[PDB]
Amino acid sequence: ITRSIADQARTIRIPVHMIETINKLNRISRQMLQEMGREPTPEELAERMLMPEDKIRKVLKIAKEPISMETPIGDDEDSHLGDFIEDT
DNA sequence: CTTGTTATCCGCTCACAATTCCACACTAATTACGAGCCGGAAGCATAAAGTGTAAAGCCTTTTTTGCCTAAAATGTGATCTAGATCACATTTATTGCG
Repeated sequence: ITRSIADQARTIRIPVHMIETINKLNRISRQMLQEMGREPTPEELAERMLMPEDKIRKVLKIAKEPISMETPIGDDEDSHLGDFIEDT
């Protein structure tokens, strides 16, 4: 059961380490918060990890749902999320 | 007395929101980690036949330039006849009328 939901979980394919890299930076964020009491700035963790600081920000942009289309916005009658995007 | 079909009743699954535009403002949580593995590509220089580009090297043709000068076009001004100019004063000939 940990093999099937290990890849084909979301509606779209998702890598393995891409979801294992999130909780990796989690069990350390509160680790420095329970001691010092301040938010771990992207400077001290840049020396303990293999990620610089710039490219690591674009990684979070990938980790999403992202979002459906047939979802009410304002009119809640005929207006849909995928009905406001112009065509090229 | 027992049996049937029929009528009334209930809860159930079922089908089923319709006055008409716009503006302003606002918004998201969660599956244990570490070591070892094969994967793609970082873009490396290579090298070749093949291709299409990019110097400017004398030829030929066009086009502006300066040229010469033979032949045709161009002022000199004082005198002199054939031309022109105005305004609005007065005189003239047109077709009819009576």
